[PDB]
Amino acid sequence: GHMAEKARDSEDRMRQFITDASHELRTPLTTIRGFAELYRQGAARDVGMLLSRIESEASRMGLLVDDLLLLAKL
Amino acid sequence: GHMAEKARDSEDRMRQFITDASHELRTPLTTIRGFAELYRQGAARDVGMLLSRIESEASRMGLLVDDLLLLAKL
Ligand SMILES: [K+]
Repeated sequence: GHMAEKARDSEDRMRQFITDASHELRTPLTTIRGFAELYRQGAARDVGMLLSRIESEASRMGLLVDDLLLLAKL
Repeated sequence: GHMAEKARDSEDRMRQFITDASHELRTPLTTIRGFAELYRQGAARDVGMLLSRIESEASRMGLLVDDLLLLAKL
């Protein structure tokens, strides 16, 4: 009945979140990897921009991870 | 009733799963972030080593994330 429905709706919504989050974490991770490669190969300049980009991507990932943790507690 | 109880149990395991999985991502992330802050503070002598660790943690998270993506389907 209705309580089973709410719990199920809640589980389904969480499952989708984890899907979307995981897809969205994949993108920063590929960015870090790709940029790191280019830099190692000598194809780029300003290592401070590489590290600033890594800092940015990591901060974004932090917020995604924390969103999941908080969702779990709501 | 029975339906609600099974449904809640399934929902609470999903929440538990989401908490575990997210804490597991958090750990390599705090490394990447910490290492990038070291660099911004002027403290990095061997950036290649710093970058290597960063790459290693990113690849580790990459695998965690790919596995989460598959588990969210089960
Ligand atoms: K499941």
